Amino acid sequence: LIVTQTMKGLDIQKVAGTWYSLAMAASDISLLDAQSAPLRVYVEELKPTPEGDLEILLQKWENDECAQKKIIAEKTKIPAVFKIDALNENKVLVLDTDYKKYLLFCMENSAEPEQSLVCQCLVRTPEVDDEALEKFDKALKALPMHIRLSFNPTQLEEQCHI
Amino acid sequence: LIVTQTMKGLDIQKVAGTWYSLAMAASDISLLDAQSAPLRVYVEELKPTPEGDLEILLQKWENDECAQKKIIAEKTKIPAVFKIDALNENKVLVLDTDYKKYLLFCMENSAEPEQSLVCQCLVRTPEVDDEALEKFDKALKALPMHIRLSFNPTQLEEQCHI
Repeated sequence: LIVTQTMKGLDIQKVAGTWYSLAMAASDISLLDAQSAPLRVYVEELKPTPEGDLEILLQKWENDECAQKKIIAEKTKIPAVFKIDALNENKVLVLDTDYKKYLLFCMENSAEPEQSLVCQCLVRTPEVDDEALEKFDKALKALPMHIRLSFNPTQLEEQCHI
Repeated sequence: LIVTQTMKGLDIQKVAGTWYSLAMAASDISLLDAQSAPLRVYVEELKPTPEGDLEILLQKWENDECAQKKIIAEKTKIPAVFKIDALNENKVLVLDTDYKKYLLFCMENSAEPEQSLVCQCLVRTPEVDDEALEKFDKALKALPMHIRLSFNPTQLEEQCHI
């Protein structure tokens, strides 16, 4: 119940396609700190399933290489809230999106919401969106964030943001 | 170009005493992304000299312990800019301060200012000052920062902030 503003009326079909992890933030520094930190993941593809779930394709830097991971976000009552079981998290929350430009989401472990909160700013094109970053920074002030990372367009197009 | 509004009319004698590194930001992630990162330093005390220079007592995680380091900032013709050469930096810029609550400063290598820029938000007491942090983020809006770190009161009182 830390993250309160979830997008009421999210249409999961319109978020399908390619995305880029433009910026990310977390409540615990060490979970996002290093290149191989456990919550340092880069979203590639969001693909809703026929069952109404959401498949999240992301890359993660593991053992001196960029590894491909897939994680199923299963629907719940709340349209913008999904349940998962990867990265020691169990919930995906969509804060806001306009589908065409940007999407803001957070991940949480409901058992330890203050230490597991990690949020990201996704963008449709591999460029910096000042309007997406501003909406991203505005959502973070209400959240207990202690680390913020930003990436340039060149890194958005490299494997694991180089 | 990057650091614009260095402070006007700074009295270096009034910044004396203990400080705590409440938040920090760097232009490249790798400059701060770890405790052993080259620009991950925690200011403990500012000690102005009779010559008008500024001496910096800080902590740095070196060879598996929190080491004591000390930086003499030589005065220049402009009051809010000092010359150093430690941590591979050569310039200290005081952006703004109210002397008895907060102080914002940046360090740079003048040869490569965008590859070496690190800024910090210092506070007098080991407590979160959202109003000092807001001035810090406000001064950072003009800067090409890609990593931002902030710390809680318990971390402010520990060696190397954990």
